[PDB]
Amino acid sequence: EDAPVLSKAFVDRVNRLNRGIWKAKYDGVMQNITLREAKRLNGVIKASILPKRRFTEEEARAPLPSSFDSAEAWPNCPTIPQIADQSACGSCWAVAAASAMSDRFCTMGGVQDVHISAGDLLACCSDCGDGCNGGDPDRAWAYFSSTGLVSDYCQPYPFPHCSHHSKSKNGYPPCSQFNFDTPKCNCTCDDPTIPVVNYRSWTSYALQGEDDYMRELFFRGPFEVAFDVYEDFIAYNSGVYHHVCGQYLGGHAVRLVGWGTSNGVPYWKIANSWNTEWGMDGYFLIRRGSSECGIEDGGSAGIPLAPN
Ligand SMILES: *[C@@H]1O[C@H](CO)[C@@H](O[C@@H]2O[C@H](CO)[C@@H](O[C@@H]3O[C@H](CO)[C@@H](O)[C@H](O)[C@@H]3O)[C@H](O)[C@H]2NC(C)=O)[C@H](O)[C@H]1NC(C)=O
Ligand SMILES: *[C@@H]1O[C@H](CO)[C@@H](O[C@@H]2O[C@H](CO)[C@@H](O)[C@H](O)[C@H]2NC(C)=O)[C@H](O)[C@H]1NC(C)=O
Repeated sequence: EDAPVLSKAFVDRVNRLNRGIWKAKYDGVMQNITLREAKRLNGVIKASILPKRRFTEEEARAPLPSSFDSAEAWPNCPTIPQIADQSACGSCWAVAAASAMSDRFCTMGGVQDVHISAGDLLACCSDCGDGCNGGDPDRAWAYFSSTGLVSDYCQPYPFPHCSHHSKSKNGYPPCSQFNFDTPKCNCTCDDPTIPVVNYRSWTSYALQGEDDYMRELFFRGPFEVAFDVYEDFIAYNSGVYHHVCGQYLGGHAVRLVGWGTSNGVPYWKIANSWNTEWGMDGYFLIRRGSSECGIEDGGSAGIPLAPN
């Protein structure tokens, strides 16, 4: 449990079972992560309480391109290419939700650059689950509708950037010296001289399957998906992931941003929440079409309401 997840032996058998479609790395940023540390990162816990997306006749007939990138589609939205760090907490369900909400304020909500507070969601939605011990993406978006959230400016994410590297390029403190509990729920801003601006959605819905994902992304931008994390994913470095090896570590929520083809392999482009040192500058590609690790089973999304 305090034993390391990864080994040269493990990674070498992954690089041979995956046939070179993707690349795993032993001596990368997660070389020393413990089973306990890797499990904590995967905080999705709990058919759907949200109605299924209904596309209009016009949405349904759009001929979707062979490849798509949200940052390229909305180049005046600076939150889309930013990468989150959940830190040493099982908060992915809240961090992925808040990231896509920020993005959607720019693609739909008439607001170029607001960061919705992951920390507010994590601490104040007890409906959603148990904070840093995990929660439900679906209920995160229902809370954004029913109650609303404050910005990052009002309540900064309480947990600092940390590295699994013992000597980090960005100089962050090691994640090994940290084990955080659910923060206190606050009504006003951390700095009491900053006034509270409340942000709310008017509707929340669910996406299921490949067509739902591409069509929703194309019209309205990034949203929250979840998948099963296996030990081999922790060592991911490049290319299009598919599970070949290792035990289940839990469910993990991420932000979907695009799709494409790499040498005949169809993929999703995804923003993880483990900072820019991990994977492809914080992104990974995963196989598209076969619900790889269940990634196509359930997305969560909503439409933000323009302020004043
Ligand atoms: C809601 O309000 C409280 C503040 O009343 C926030 O909790 C506080 O979070 C800070 C981190 O910004 C904690 O400070 C840290 O303390 C540890 C040692 O205890 C130390 O390693 C660091 O140097 C750091 O200063 C603070 O202890 C904690 N206080 C209490 C009373 O809980 C909370 O994070 C806010 N909620 C949200 C969603 O932001
Ligand atoms: C994982 O931990 C090991 C040590 O426990 C790291 O390897 C050492 O790195 C230190 C500097 O931090 C150097 O003194 C040595 O070159 C290494 N020693 C041994 C025994 O290998 C390793 O780099 C850590 N990995 C990461 C990516 O942080």
